[PDB]
Formats: sequence, structure tokens, C-alpha cells
Amino acid sequence: PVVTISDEPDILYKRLSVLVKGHDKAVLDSYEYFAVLAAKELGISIKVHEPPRKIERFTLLQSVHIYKKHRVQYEMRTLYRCLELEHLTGSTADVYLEYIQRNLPEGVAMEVTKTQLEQLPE
Amino acid sequence: SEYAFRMSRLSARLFGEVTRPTNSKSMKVVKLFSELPLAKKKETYDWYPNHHTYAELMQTLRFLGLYRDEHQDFMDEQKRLKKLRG
Amino acid sequence: EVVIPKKKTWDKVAVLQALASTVNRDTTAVPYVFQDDPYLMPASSLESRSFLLAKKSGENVAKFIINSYPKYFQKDIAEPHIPCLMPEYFEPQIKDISEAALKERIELRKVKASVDMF
Amino acid sequence: KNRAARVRVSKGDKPVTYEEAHAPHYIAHRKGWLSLHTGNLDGEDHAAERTVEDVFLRKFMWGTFPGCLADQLVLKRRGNQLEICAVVLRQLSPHKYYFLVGYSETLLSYFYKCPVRLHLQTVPSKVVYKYL
Amino acid sequence: AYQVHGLLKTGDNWKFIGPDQHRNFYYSKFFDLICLMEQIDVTLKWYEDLIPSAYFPHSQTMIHLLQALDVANRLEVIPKIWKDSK
Amino acid sequence: SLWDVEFAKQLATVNEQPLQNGFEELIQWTKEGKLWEFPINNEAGFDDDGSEFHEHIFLEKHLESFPKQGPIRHFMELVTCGLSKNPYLSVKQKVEHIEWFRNYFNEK
Amino acid sequence: ALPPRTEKMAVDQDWPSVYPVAAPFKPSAVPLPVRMGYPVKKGVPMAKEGNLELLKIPNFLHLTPVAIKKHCEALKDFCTEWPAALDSDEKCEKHFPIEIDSTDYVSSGPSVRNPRARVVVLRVKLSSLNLDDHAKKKLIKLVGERYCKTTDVLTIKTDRCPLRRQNYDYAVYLLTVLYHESWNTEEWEKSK
Amino acid sequence: HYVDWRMWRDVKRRKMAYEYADERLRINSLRKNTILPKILQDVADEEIAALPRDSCPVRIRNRCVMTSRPRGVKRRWRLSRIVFRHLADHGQLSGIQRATW
Ligand SMILES: [Mg+2]
Repeated sequence: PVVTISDEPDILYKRLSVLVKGHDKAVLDSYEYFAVLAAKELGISIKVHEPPRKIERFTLLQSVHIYKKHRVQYEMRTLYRCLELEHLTGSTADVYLEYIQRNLPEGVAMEVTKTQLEQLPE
Repeated sequence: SEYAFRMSRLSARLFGEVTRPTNSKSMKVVKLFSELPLAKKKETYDWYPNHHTYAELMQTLRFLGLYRDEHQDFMDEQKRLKKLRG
Repeated sequence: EVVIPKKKTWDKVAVLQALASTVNRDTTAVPYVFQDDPYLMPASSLESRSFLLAKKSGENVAKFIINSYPKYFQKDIAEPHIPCLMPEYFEPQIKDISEAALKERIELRKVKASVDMF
Repeated sequence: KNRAARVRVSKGDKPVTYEEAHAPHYIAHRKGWLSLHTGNLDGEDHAAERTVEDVFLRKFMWGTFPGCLADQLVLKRRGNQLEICAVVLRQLSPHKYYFLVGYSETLLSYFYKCPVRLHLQTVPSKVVYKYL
Repeated sequence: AYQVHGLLKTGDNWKFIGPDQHRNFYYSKFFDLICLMEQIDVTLKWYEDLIPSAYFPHSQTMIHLLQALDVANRLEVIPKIWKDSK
Repeated sequence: SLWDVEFAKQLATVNEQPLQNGFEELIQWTKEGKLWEFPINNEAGFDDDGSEFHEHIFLEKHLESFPKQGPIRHFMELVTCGLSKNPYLSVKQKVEHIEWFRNYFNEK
Repeated sequence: ALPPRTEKMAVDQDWPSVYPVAAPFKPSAVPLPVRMGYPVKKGVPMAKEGNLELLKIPNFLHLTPVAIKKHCEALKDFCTEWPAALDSDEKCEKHFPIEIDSTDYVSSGPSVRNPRARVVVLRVKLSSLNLDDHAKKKLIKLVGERYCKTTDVLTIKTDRCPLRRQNYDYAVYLLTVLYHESWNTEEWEKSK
Repeated sequence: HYVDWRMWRDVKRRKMAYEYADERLRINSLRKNTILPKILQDVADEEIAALPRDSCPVRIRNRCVMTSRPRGVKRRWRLSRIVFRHLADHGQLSGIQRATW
């Protein structure tokens, strides 16, 4: 349990919101449970949101040589789940964020995280 | 007016775009140097897998016997049965 | 008044060391080096040693192939550069008779080559 | 007629696995995907080279575990941890198995430059979902 | 024996087992002694805690694993340890 | 020298023990560097000699002032703003771009 | 083969210990006869010992609620607390004025170069500036496309230098020299 | 060891466009700018038209990363229609469904 309390005052992270893009809603909401209970026993305030799915549909030909009238159509289901953390500490950041980041799913997982750190003007 | 023109000049000097009034046919210069050319992009020059490390390592590993490719087995065998007669 | 606290600084391993402290050893499982398939579990100590030395064989066997052909693995893709993953060069690159070539052959531990060129 | 990934009906003696049996219209309605890489989502760059490496892995492991891969592989890709989970049969010797595991374990690490891990899963006989 | 098994369990001192042959000798002797003077319930508890997770029993131990059961007259455990040995 | 580094090697051998867990696989993988640094900063390594914001976009220190009222100096404003709005090139390739034009502009 | 560890395993045996890390299924390890796959007409969903469908499922076996709770006993070491900066947004605005957007885009595979991860945008309030009278007019006319009127927020964006920290430097430098040029009275302010 | 000669012909095109990109870039801007004299460009013209005709980014044909087919390529995966159909229909390309809207 090496801790190493070092020197300078905190970076004061406001609204570290994680936008989770995926191909599978069942992985996304299992992830929601894993992060919601982790934030519950972490003490950090979490909220849930569902940024709406985008389908990238596109058309190709079906036959190799001719018959342009007979076509195939393929689609991508991109779904988003927003997990916005508000009022969290800089030390609180690279331990929760880190736990989740390492314990990310596979190809159905992105973790786009925006950070609004506060500060004083100069 | 003149104040709007030179206020845009002050803002340009501040933020870092071109200061004096220029036209679009020359502003294409700063847009150029601001982006990469068609050939310098990562995807453009890395379009094809070089195919040599790939296929030649397959050659060497098959000749070391750690890789069995059924396709080369076919051509090996067919070329033998063709060299028997051709 | 803001009690703005100082950030305690961690290394890159301490979280995962605390995670091992979370997962104490499984009293019912074989060591993680072996696979979990019931056909591939070693049954005896001799069989386990045989499997481990076969795995170590496969390791210096890939090292031999990769060091014999470094040209097929020169393309780095990971950022940052991982010099423990780039191939090792064992052939002396300095062919002229020089003390730099002596240092190169000593570093490559080529005893006979170092003696001959000395 | 559509002939894409449809094993046609023989005479009722053709062993076939869940994967081969399902046709492309069941591609995530009943089957799912055999390779889990993130590049085909909305915003990402490198999906093309992920697929170029994907077909490579399928054919390398096909030619390197010669005639023992029961059904096709699961090339998942989380972090820099590429994984080649397998369903390999129970015919070759375990020392040979551990050897080709190690050989691959290190060779794809030095080809793709990241952690590559093979978690074999030995099976007695090639499975049959239905006889077509 | 329990004292230095405790010294082993202090922190990372388990690392100072080192190689597999030393590990097998260490745990073989520990289990011999557990069978020779411990009570049969804690011997079977150490059996399930150590085998096969810590080490693979050597041929001799098998015989000894039994002598303790014969002394304790717990011959009902014979089929399961036989199955484990097989 | 070779004796102290060889003592380091042998100390590593006498403290090399089996991995015994999937977490310790990641321990060794970070320890070597094949595993990524987590959490990631999308800019690990990638220092650019401490460019720090004034070499990249204020090219006046490399401008090498000619008479400023000339069309050439206008060009240098235009090309300077282009290299300022370049984020893909670093300061060193910006200054070799400048010297290309400097060399050639003189060449004429 | 071998009789599996599944029926060797009993109840009250620690599952965080059984699965430490994220790993694909391994049904021999798994003590659950979980069945997957559209069944046959007069049959059941396919068994557990050989399925590829049970392999291709992400597999959140490694992280069970109790594993979360015990995981963070240790993960609790590494956190301070926030001050009484209050949930009140006006209170944290008074206490710490500016706001900055500085994000990462984590991918998955060989590299971590996503260039668009250098986007840095800065939002500041003039009611938190407090030292702006007629010098405000200056700031507005200077920043043309920013300052939406309904909320009094200035948003300056930098994506001009490759690194995120010097982008943060460009936000703060442009803020302070915009501030100093706004408080710089110039000779043509009267002939408006 | 390239799928065909035409693919190998572009791999050559790609290479020497990528190496010969800076020189062309410099003289070309100099072309479409309005600052230098009408005659001060005629010279730069020579350099460009004289810079070799296998690096001009007008000859780059985004062909197939697996099987040289010029027309019928989808850029996002660098694959032709029928090869992308084969992989997405065998189910080794994640996320690609069959469009049923
Ligand atoms: Mg039809």
C-alpha cells in the first residue's frame, strides 16, 4: 500500500463525463451496473444518460459481374451510454477512471471522457 | 467600416492568422501549409500492407516447417504432376 | 476556506499490487502458468516440468527465428518504442579494424572474434 | 439464389457447427461476430489495418496449428491485449500444443508489437449442431 | 514447521521458495510432517489447501497420506484420495 | 562495469519466480513496457523537445527579417501563419520549411 | 482428460479468487452449466463445454458485485475528498472561475495516437472577471464569433499545437493577452 | 510477392509520392498565390512539371488492400465489394449487420 502524498494542491476535476460508444446495449448497461456500483462504494457522484444510437447503413452490389438492381445493404449499430461524474477529486480520478479503463470491454467499448478542471485565473 | 477592418486586423494580429488584407487566392497558401499534402498522410502512404515481410516470412516459416499452407501444397504437388509430362 | 488537498502520487503497479491483495491465491486452482483445460492440466510434477520446459523451448525458438530474420520485424507499430520487443542484433556491424569494433564484439560477447581482431 | 455463407443441404449426413450452419442474415440476430475489434464503430481511424491483420491471424493460426483448430477463432481486441481464444481438438501431444502456443505467443507479439495471448480450449471431437 | 510456514506467509517471502523442485521438496516435507503428527481433520484441510494448488504429491507421500488415515481410523476417506491419486 | 551488471543479472535470476497469477502477468508486462500506461494520456512519450507553445506558432525568432514592406515578407507572413496552424508538423520541420524558401528565395 | 474443477468446486469458495482478470469464458473453470444458441426444432440450446457463442460474449465473470466491493477496499486507499466548495454551481464559480476542456479519446489496439485528443477549449465568465467596465466592449468587439448573449460565457478553442499541455498554455496566454489588450486603451477608441 | 503488377505499380506510386511530397508542396503553393511576379513563377513551373510523373497525387488509385480491384472499393476498410461481402457475411467484421430498416 504505497501512497506517497507529495506536494501541490488538487487539480479539482468538474464533470468527468464518460461517453461509452458500443455495438451492444447489453454490454453497455452491464458496464453501467459495474460503474454505478463502483461509484456508489467509491463515494463519487454518478448519473446516467443514453445518447441515441446512430446507424451507418450503406449499399453494395450482390452479384460479381452484373445485376445492379440486386443489391445488399449493410449497417452499423453505434449506441451510446453517458455516465457523467460530477464533483470529483483529482486523486479520485486516476483510480476510478483507471479501474474502469483497464476493465474495459473489447471491440464493443469506447470510453470517451471529457474533463472540466476548474482553476484560478492568471 | 475602417474601424471594423482594423478591428479585424487587431484580432488577426492577436490570434495568429494573416494580418494584412489578402484575398482567397493567396489565403490558399496558409490553408496549404496548415494541412498536410495529399501524399504525406499516414493512411495515404500506408495504403497497402507491404506484402513482402508478410509473404516472405510465410515463405521462410513454411521452409522451416512451422507453417503448412494447403495452397502451396497444391501448387507443389500439381507442378510435380505437371513436370511429369509437360 | 478551501481545503484543497495535495495529490498523492502513485506508480504504475501499486493499484495492481493492491489488486493481488484483493485476489489472494486460489486453493482449488493450478498455477496460472498452466491452462485451465482438463486435458492440458499437468497431472504430475514431472509432467508440469516437461510442459514448462516445452514452453521455454517455444520461447528461445521464437527468439532464434526472429533474431535470425530481423528484417521481417523492424516495423514498429506500438507507441512508445519497446526495445525489449525489438529484435536483438548479434552480428558485428563494424568491419573495419577499430577499438569501436572491439567494444562491439565484447558487448556481443563474441570471445573468438574479439581475440582474433585484437 | 443467395449463396454467401449457406452450407447447402446434402443428404442428411454432413456434420456442421453452429457458426457454419447460420447464414449471413443471422449475423448478429443469432450468430454474433468472431472478431471483436473496435474500429468499426462511429469514430475511429485504424479499422482497415485491424482487418488486414485479422485475416492474417486467421490464416497464420490455421496453418500453424495444422488440422487441429475445430472451429474458427475469436480474435478479440481489448486495450493492446489481442487475444486468440481457440477451440482446438484433442489429438496432438500436449508438449506440441504448448510449443505452438509459445511460438505464436511470441511471434505475433513481435509482428504486431503488443501483448498477444492464446487461451486454447481443448475439445474431444469437432462439434455438430445439426446434420445437413 | 508452522512457524516458518508463517515466516513464508509474511509479505512476499513466498518468493523465497524459488524453483519448482525446491517447492516440491518444501511442500512434500511439510505435508509429510502434517500427516505424521497432526490431527486428521486439519491434515485433510491442509491437503485440500495445498494439493494440487501448491505442489504435486510425490509417490512416497501417497503411502504416508494413508498411514495417518489408518491411525485415525478414518478409512471412509480412502476412495476420494484414491481418485485424486489416479 | 561487467561485474556489477552481471551481479544485477544474477540477482534477477535468483529473484525470478513463476508468474502464478493474471495480475502478475500485467505486472511484468508494465515492468517491461509491452502493456500500456493506465490510465492513458493519448500523448505518452511524444515530447517534441519541450516545444512549449512559442516555437510552434510564433516563427518571428526564425523569420530573419528582410525589409518588411516587400511581397517576399508578405509571403513569409502567409507561410508563417500556415506553419502556425500546422499541428502535425513540429517546429524543426517548420524551420526547415522556412530555410527551404530562404535558400531558394536567395538562389533567385 | 480429467474430471473438471467445476464439480471439484464447492459453495462458499471465493469467485474473485477463481477469476482474477478479464479472460474469455473457459467453461471448465466456470461452475455454471450456461447454455447458448438458437436451439434445434426438437432440442435444447447448445451445451457449455464447447460453445463459440459463449466464448464471443465479452464475459463479465471477473467482476461480480462482491468483487467490486472487495476490489475497492484496496482501491479506497487512493482518494482524498473535495472541500466544501458546495454543490452550488455559483459557489464553485465564485471559488474557481474558469473552466477548461481537455479530453482523451481512448481506442484499443497497437497505438495511442488520436490527434483530435489535443482539443482544448476554455470557458470563462465576465461576471467572474469583475475588472471590466468599458474595457468589456473591447473584449466583445475583439472576439467576434464568441459570446452568445443569453449566457455570459467566452469560449476560446485551441487545436493549433500538437500537445495538450501547451494547448492549455495557449488558452491561458490568449486569455491574459486578450485581457491586457482590452485594458490597453488605444488611440482610435473615440472616433468610433 | 504483390497480388498483381498493378498493385505493385501503386505501391511504387505511393512510396515515391510520399518521399517526393515536400518539394512539390513548396513550389506548388508558390503557383497558386498572388504575390510574386507573373514571370517569377514560370521558373517554378518547370520544377513542378519536371518533378517526376509518379508522385503527382493525381495518379493515386485507392485500390484493394487484399485483391487489386480499382472500381468498387469502400474506403473505411480498404476492401472491394465482394471481399467485404465475404468477410461481413462470414462474420469476422464486427458491427456489420444486414440492413433491415
Ligand atoms: Mg435475390
